Amino acid sequence: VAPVYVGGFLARYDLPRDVVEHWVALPLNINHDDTAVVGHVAAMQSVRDGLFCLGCVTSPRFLEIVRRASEKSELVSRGPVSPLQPDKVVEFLSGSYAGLSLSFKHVALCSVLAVYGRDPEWVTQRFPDLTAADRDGLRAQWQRCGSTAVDASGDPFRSDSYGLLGNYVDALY
Amino acid sequence: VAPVYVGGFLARYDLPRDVVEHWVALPLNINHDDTAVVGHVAAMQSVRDGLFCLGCVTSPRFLEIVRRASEKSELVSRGPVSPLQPDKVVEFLSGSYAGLSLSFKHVALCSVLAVYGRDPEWVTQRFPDLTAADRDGLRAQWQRCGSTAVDASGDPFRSDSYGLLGNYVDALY
Repeated sequence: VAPVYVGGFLARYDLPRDVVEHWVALPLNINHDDTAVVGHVAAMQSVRDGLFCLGCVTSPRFLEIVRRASEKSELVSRGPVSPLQPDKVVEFLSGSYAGLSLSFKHVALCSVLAVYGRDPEWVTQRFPDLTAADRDGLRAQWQRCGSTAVDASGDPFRSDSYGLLGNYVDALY
Repeated sequence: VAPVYVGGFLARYDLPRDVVEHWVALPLNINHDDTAVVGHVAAMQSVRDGLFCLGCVTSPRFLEIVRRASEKSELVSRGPVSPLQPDKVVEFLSGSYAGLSLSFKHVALCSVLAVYGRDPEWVTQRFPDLTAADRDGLRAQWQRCGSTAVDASGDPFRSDSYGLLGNYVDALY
């Protein structure tokens, strides 16, 4: 299935730049729920405004659940969508998990900042601050994924629609 | 299936007592979502502290979805539960839809006050204010449900696990 990319800062500097260090892939899960692994971190770049992260949501099971929940919400602009507008799944994710939360152990899409898209370039271009050199640092990293073994043992997602509901309620609670 | 009862104030007086009036059944839905009708209002009593409502969640489909989402959350005290403790479904509902919201058109279990139980008496006894006369006023009303036709045309719920997730995200959004 086609992945969804996500980007955003895991921390602004205004963790210290030197600490985060100014210059193996962490999995991506839902609200720090290990049973809800949906992808992996593709890149991390320390920039002027902070620590920027970019990940890939690859789980076919998680993505299918999102697609179905999206077809049933007022968060998505219904009616056919034109090729010039972000798709339904992208828009729903932007509404359900608007943030990124670091633990590095892993990164969690947080439901309670994060930009979602079908292309890392487009995603990165959604953040004005990031300079070409920044984008280039991010690109060199995620381009490695094309010849990196991920999801080889299969879909990393170990939950279902029922679990995501519980997970959502738990986080909000 | 065994119903779950819910009670709580729809408004405190400290809507005016005279307005609400100091002295056909409204359906119960999730976050004002007509596709998420899960039961009906069984009674409404104007009391000292305000307008108190008591409803019944009867939908077998909604209840089954809740049961499954409950078996997967940190909101529920896992391990076998003893007969002296509120069951898993009751505890999950108390966490996911902690409030009641009036529209009378209908009442919505709101996710973002409401006490859930398997017995209206127990539920009502969870509110100190309510006096015996109050409880008696509430009882005379819900006792009519035993010979009132409800869910006759079937389960009133028109959604699924995917829809509840959308509904939850929508409300929180």
